[PDB]
Amino acid sequence: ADLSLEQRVGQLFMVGTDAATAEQVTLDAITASHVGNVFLAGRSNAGVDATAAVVEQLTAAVTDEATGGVPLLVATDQEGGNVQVLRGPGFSDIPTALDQGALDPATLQADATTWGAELAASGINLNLAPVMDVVASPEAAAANPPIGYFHREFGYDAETVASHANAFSAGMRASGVETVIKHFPGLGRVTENTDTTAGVVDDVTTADDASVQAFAAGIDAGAAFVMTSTAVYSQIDPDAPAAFSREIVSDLLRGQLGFDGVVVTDDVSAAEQVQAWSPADRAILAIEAGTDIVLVSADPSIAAEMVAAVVAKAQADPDFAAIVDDAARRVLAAKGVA
Repeated sequence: ADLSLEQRVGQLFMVGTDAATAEQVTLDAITASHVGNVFLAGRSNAGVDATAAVVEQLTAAVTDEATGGVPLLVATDQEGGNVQVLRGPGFSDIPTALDQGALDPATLQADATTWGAELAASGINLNLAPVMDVVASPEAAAANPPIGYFHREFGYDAETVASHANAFSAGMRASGVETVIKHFPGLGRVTENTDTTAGVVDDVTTADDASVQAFAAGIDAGAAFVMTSTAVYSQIDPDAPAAFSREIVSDLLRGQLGFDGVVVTDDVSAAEQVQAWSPADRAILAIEAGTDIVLVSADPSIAAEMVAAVVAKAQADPDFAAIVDDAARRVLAAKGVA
């Protein structure tokens, strides 16, 4: 499969649709903008069959003209507990990751195999989970708005987090669903939420942090996708949101930690932390940092103009074009495509 420039850029985006409807904006993003991946957003109670029917409409938009026949990555947020997009008939009520952390990894892996089978039956093949963020301690947990507050952490040290998230990943893969470990280099220690607040700075997480050790164990155990944080990490790179940091994404994650797979941004569409940048610059900066998939979930209406901006810069700028081409190659390889 030899994709056009437009189609290769299209592979570097993941555009949201509401979990209960194949939204026209998403369908257009695939057909007119060649977007190659989708994400089911919100909280749906419709159940497995209704979700499969949504996904079927989305995958029906893959054509040779749309994506060169390349199939969609179809993702959702199925962590469990406070973050379970897909619920209802045929779906388990998945416990919080914190509860999952109290299970023998063997038991968690078995339960995650079940959870994965439900995802796969509804047409999902990528889970944006497990969370491998490490929260400092159970007493500090409530003070951490994205992870701790919501019980999305598996535990409070690298070993516990590693053994449970890797168990979760293993069961997920055993049912045909790849995982995305998140959020590198670790979101368990910020005191504000990047969704709703800007200028979020983590002042304690270093490259030696337990969370970075957790991610390493995720990568060593075979992780194929990693999602990056948009927080600013004072002790690693204070000059940019992590997702836009060449140093964090390429030198630390790909270089030091040796990750060869696909790097996914946290949602950059509506998260307050990155609204200071135009949608076009969010995409461009992510990609230049070493990102392979720009997540545009909450507000899919801006996907079209981001795609166009990334195409136009590839046409004008040979260094960025070469970066784009490497990214598309990781994405096609994760999809098993030549």
